[PDB]
Amino acid sequence: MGHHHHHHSHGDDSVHLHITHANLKSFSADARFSPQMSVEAVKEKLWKKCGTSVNSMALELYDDSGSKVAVLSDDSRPLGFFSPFDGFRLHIIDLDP
Repeated sequence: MGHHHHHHSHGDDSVHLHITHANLKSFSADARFSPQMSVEAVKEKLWKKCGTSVNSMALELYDDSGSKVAVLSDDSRPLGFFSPFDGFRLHIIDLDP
């Protein structure tokens, strides 16, 4: 077999959020998300879909230093307008097993 390498030039605006599920040791899922998405939006999006309380699932948003940069004021602020980072550390504290 060979290897497919297709480069289609598009300077799209999306950050590489490293979503790590605490149930796993290393869950390498850096999904491209448009940084115009608010925390408010993603909550109700799953809320209306599943119909459940996402209270037992906390979002420990860490930086490169090792502190939680989630101040909850970011709930309504464009991530890509607040802090210049290629990808933030999303360690999901999923306490609902």
